[PDB]
Amino acid sequence: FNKIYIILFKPSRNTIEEVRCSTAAHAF
Amino acid sequence: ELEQLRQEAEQLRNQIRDARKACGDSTLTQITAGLDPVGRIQMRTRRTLRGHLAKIYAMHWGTDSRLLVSASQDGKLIIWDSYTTNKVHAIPLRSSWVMTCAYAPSGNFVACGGLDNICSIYSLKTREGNVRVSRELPGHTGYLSCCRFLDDNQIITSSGDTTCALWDIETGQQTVGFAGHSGDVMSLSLAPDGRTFVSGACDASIKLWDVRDSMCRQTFIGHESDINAVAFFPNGYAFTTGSDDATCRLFDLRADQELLMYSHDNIICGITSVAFSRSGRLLLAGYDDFNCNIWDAMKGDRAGVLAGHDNRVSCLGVTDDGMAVATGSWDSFLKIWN
Amino acid sequence: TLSAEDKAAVERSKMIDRNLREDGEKAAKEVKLLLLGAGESGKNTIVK
Amino acid sequence: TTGIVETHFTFKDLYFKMFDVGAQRSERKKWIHCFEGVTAIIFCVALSDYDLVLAEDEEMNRMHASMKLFDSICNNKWFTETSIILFLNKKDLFEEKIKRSPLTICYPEYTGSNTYEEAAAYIQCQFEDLNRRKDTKEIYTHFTCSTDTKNVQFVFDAVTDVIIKNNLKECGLY
Amino acid sequence: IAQARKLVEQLKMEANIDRIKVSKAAADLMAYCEAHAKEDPLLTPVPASENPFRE
Repeated sequence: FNKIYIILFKPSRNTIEEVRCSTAAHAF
Repeated sequence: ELEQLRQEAEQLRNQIRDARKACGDSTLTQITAGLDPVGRIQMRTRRTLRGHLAKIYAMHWGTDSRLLVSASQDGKLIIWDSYTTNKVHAIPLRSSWVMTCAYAPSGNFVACGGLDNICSIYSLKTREGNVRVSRELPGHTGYLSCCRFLDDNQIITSSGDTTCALWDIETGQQTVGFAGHSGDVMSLSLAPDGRTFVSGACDASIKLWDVRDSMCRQTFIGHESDINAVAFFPNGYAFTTGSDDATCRLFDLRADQELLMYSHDNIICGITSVAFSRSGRLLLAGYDDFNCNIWDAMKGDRAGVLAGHDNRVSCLGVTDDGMAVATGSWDSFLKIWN
Repeated sequence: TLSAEDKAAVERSKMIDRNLREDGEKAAKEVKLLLLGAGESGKNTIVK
Repeated sequence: TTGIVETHFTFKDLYFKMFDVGAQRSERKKWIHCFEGVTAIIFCVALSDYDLVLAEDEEMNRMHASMKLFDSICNNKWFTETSIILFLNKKDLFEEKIKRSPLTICYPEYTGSNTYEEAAAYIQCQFEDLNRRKDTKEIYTHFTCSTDTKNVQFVFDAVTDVIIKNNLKECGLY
Repeated sequence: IAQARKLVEQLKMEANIDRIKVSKAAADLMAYCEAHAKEDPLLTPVPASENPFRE
């Protein structure tokens, strides 16, 4: 449900760049 | 009188072009129209050679037509007994950026070069067991593109510094230096008699050199892009060239002009290597679309395809007895079609 | 069935292939980085 | 002798190998496909080169030439999935020379003050916006100097990120 | 300017190359191909008994 909340409402978070930025923030 | 020299050179070029035009009284296709077609040619992958763990950039058969050598970007030089697929030697290399290799016509030496601008000679027969370096040949200031042996003590190399060179292996100094291209020389093809050789360059031209004089004898144009590979006709008075414009061309030395072009509308990728058959009837050319197409050299109609490589067909070679073809690709596999 | 020289060639090929496997496994474990720039680009300093 | 230069070093149990090809004075469209399988491309750009001009053309800023080279090697047909680690060097000479001369000398439309931070971010942005392929590759930018070993640390962290993201793409999870 | 002189001399040497008409060269190539056709296995598939790369 949470993920659905992201996909339909607030669809500006559906970006490759944010995902890669977070995965960089993991160990960088 | 620099402008006078320019006018004189223009006059020389004009009269050479007039002579070339006057030579043309027919075409190769017109004369060979009466000759019977080869028909479909089908070859199967008899032997497949494995062991390279990177792109294979070069190969070269032996005079015995059984042993060959392969060079790859993993930094190895592997010698194969194609008859039984057994490996004979695997030579580790100082550098992994190898772009060419050659096999001595006696079978006693091999050579390799690449982005280190150095040709290296390896003696197959050794009292030390290992195939250790017998000679280094520094002096080029560009990547070494091709190399061939005249004898045990003489080797021709081409390079990206736009010059070819003959070397004295024992001395280690170049005896003859061929300059005159305007772009990176990418391939050369020694004649069977060993007295002349052609070399194609990125200047979209081929030049014919005699190895005694360091003076160019003929220059051939006609290609629109870089000359990737040249092969020299069995008779000794012609040669074919492949290039990036997706065409091959047959040039005749004694007419100083082209004789035939090999291309098709369904081909757009460039050619990586060309080779002839034993009689000279077949022109085998490898492309970037993973295919090696066979053309009737006397007519220009395609006569078969060798397919089975998953990546670029880098290198192509036909045995001295003319019995089998060997292809090497970026998929790290050599194949033998027969 | 096979000649003694033939067996010797077979085991030599097997040894060569085993060494190739070891060398490939060794070469797998390193990182290859391509360095580009100009002479006065801090390239030498960054190598330092 | 000339040729490619090979360098090795170990850092946190990783064996980094680097290949300098600045000695290759010839056509690059004939040997650049040899480095198709590299983890990353480390690109050095000297920030203090905006005021300087290449003597070959006498109207050519070395920064524009650096931009051209970076764009050419970034959008190459072979490096479609390879990451680039940018190193903006000589930050100190830039720090004094921006006090002396504005960045407008290099980019005519800068429209900014003479402080170090604005111009540094501006050059970084002008370099990174030349990455037309904003999906399958990433640019990691640093400012080097500091006379320290943080550069190898940055390279290590960026390479670790590149490896992890490569595994994620291979799994389809990215 | 010396390079221009060398180029002019080389072009002069290339100008004096004795040439032949296309007909004779084409005839020579075709004659070679016909004469050495029987010993070209890639055109004439030799039997399996004479094939050292037989499967």
